[PDB]
Amino acid sequence: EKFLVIAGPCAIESEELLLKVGEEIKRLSEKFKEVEFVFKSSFDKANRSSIHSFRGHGLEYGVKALRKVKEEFGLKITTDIHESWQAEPVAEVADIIQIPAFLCGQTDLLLAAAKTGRAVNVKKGQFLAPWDTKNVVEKLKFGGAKEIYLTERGTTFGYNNLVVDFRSLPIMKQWAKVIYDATHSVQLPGGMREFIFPLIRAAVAVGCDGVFMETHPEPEKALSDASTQLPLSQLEGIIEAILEIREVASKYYETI
Amino acid sequence: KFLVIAGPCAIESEELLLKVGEEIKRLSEKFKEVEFVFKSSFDKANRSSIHSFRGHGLEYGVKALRKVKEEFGLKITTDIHESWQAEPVAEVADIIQIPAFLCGQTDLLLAAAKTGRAVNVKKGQFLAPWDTKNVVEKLKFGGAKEIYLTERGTTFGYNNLVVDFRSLPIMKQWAKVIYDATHSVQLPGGMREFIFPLIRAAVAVGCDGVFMETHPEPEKALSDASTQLPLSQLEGIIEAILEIREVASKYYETI
Amino acid sequence: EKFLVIAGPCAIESEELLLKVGEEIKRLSEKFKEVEFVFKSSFDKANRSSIHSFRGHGLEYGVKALRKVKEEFGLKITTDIHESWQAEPVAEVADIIQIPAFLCGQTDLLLAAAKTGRAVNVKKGQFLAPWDTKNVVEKLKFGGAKEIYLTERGTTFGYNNLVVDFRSLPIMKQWAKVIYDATHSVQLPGGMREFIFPLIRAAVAVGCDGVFMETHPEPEKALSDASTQLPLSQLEGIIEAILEIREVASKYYETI
Amino acid sequence: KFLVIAGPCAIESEELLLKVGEEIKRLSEKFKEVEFVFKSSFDKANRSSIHSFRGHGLEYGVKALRKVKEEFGLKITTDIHESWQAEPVAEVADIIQIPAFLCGQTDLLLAAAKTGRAVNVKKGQFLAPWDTKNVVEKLKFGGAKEIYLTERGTTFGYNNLVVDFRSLPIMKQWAKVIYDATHSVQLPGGMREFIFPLIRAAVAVGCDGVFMETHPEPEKALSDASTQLPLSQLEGIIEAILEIREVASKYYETI
Repeated sequence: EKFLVIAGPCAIESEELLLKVGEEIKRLSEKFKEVEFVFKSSFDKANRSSIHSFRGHGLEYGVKALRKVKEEFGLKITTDIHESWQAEPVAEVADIIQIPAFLCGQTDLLLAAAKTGRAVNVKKGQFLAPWDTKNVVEKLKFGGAKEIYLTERGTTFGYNNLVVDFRSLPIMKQWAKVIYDATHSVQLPGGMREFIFPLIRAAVAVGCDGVFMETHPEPEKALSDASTQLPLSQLEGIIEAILEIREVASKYYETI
Repeated sequence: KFLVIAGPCAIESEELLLKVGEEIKRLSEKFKEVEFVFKSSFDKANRSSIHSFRGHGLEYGVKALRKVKEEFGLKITTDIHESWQAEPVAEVADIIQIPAFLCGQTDLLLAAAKTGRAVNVKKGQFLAPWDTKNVVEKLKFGGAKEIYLTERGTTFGYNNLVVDFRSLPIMKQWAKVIYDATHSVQLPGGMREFIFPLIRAAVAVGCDGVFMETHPEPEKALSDASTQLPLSQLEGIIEAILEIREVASKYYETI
Repeated sequence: EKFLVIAGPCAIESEELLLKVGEEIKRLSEKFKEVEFVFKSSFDKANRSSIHSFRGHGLEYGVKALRKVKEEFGLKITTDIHESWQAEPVAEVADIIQIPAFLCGQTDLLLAAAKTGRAVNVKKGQFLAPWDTKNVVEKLKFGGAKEIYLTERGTTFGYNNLVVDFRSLPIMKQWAKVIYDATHSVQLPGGMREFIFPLIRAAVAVGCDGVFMETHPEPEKALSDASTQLPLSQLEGIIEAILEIREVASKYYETI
Repeated sequence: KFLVIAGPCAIESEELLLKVGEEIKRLSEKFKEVEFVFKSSFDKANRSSIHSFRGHGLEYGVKALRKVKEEFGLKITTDIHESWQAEPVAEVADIIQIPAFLCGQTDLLLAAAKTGRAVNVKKGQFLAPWDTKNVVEKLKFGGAKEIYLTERGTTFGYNNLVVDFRSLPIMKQWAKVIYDATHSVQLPGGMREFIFPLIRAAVAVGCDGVFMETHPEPEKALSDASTQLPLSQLEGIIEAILEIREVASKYYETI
């Protein structure tokens, strides 16, 4: 089946940053035809640690910049919502509505995304056991969602640390397509780039339906997640590597 | 003075709220040195199941809480789930409660601070104690003056919460600290037998108040049935914590 | 019932250090008559992180120094063993044989301590659930132990950190007397003295049969656990405080 | 070359050891680029229950392992539990295994290094990856030259272990790394369904070898019955990890 690669700059810093990354993603979608690419960027970072950190340029501006990417590159789009009222306006450009990890249990937000008719990708909360994502999918189906994904992005392990329990991949696969978030899983809440690639190799060896990766032309200059965003020039190499590992491991993927 | 936040988990009906309100009123008259605050949720926004009880709406909820405040002269507190709810709730709530999962949502925090009311934030199960400093700053930026941080357990493996009591003195550096005796023992996705022992530890360590959900018949509760404390047991537990606090307070470390 | 206070310098740095601390403990046992004091110090630190750290002066020397304390002060003694063969020689002076946290599951070491006829205090492993200490007590009883204690000393919480889950006190009380280790519970594996006293207050409010505390004339000069050993001059204050908190909380201790 | 450590959890009888030995021998002839090491414990030193199976003794154990090495020409490895056992075990064991709970016992480590044999240390469930640096130094001080560190899960709440694969590249800085596919999925105080998937992750990430307990009829095993892999499945799993490793090795980060 077609492997999903969700990629893009963490935050919509400007419409220009988006087209730059979008252009590279467009080029890669032309080379890796067996992959379905989806462009990602948040119009708002609603839970920065500090009140003084970069949040974004607002929903209107964000949706508009995202639409320019879809327009100019024919790329599918995904962005995250933070309150119920945002679902409708965001569904106009987003092919996949993303539900933030901390909000993965908010019934209204889930129901709001589901009735738009768009696909829904839920980031698994850092506090959530894999088996408890079952009711999250149930709520979405109840609300009308026909295409659902669950994203593994790490679990709380002591203070300011996250661990990836790969047993979660086959468990969540029982009720939804599973995505591995290579970026947020190595971040230290309140991260280490050196572990992005090895953990991503683990994900595809185990088996998943896609990977999620934040990438930026110059990570050290990003306004959010500068430590874990992948340099844009490395994207191609990472993708080719996971497709190769996926191919050789695939005959061994267990059936749910 | 020492804070005691209590009431039924969910606003199952204003009838229930008045019955519980009556007892809290009685205790408030008996324990004059304690500030009692009546709590109850107009909406359970993240029940595990889509088929579970959520409530009767914000409007019906704000009305029931208004009845309790009017009928008994008790202060009020309830939790909000999206920014637009702050203002209408502020009409009745003396203290606006920020849910544990939403303790990092900047807009929700700012909306609560803007109402001018007091704000009590439930520490996320994913949050380190020292990281609540930033939460408090968001509220200050937003204009809040009376800020509380509530300890309610930390993710410990799957389906389990542990209470790291080191958090009490750590958070006290920037806000008044409340200990949630109800939710700290519940198993996510709890054992009532541990509620009282951990409450004792909380006052022995030192905190500015205690939060406890109580119900006339916990067994019949539409939410947190396993952990809500039977109304009849509330008095003895309050007397016990005041006595322990009276003796232990002599050793509370300076802020 | 009589409350137990196990105290002493972490390691037997010299026979002189022992008599100095022992003298203070003797004085306190005369004031706090409702308390049963037990003198503690290890003749060997068998698991220091570094091969270059202080281990001790050997078993013979250690037992000899401990015996001098019992002799000179009429104090009960406790020290920990690390291999089965040490049980017999150590039982000659030790009233309570301590089993190290990492070895709490070693059947032979438990059996070796049990057949000496002495009391046995097992430190609960950092990896052990409270309910699983039941079989630890079963093994000891099987081996002949009539007086058993289980010591709470923290649980692994992420990396280099320990948390105290006070629910363990009433759980372990179902099958043994429970001791709270005020020292090792705040240490950071591979600690914070500022949390020793507050957590100890929590322990007695919850309810336990005793407390364990490492103390030294000058902590900053100790050869082991210099960060968490309690200054000897503070011992009296801590003890008086926990006895007061214990008294006021006692009527509320639940029955097992 | 790639290391594959395998055999029955406990030495239930030398008969069992020879039956498993025969298959490992066969696989060793089939996978020439793989160094196979036969493992089995002469004593289960920390069974939860006093009434469980421990074994038939060190002497009977060392003898059975000697038979396997003689009869099949396979290298040997078994674990020690107290210092005095190192020397007698070293007679037969090419690699001395240090138990997870005992990875910090200095005397046990030194006794193992002194025998001149290779030493494989199971990383304690309580140990951080970076803290194995000191373990390796103790062994070097003691004169060991061939040192291995085995990843076998980390305490995650109660009765659960999680595998933090970041540990593989971290430990590789000071020793050869082995991944224990059997114990990493067992629930302390496990699910076989996760053994193969995690093994795949281990080779995709990069390690110097894999450790796997296998038994002719896991169901009838006197130890780790829930997690020992049926002998018949061993071949397919080895072929699978060699294939994955062949492709993935191109991306292994430099030490």
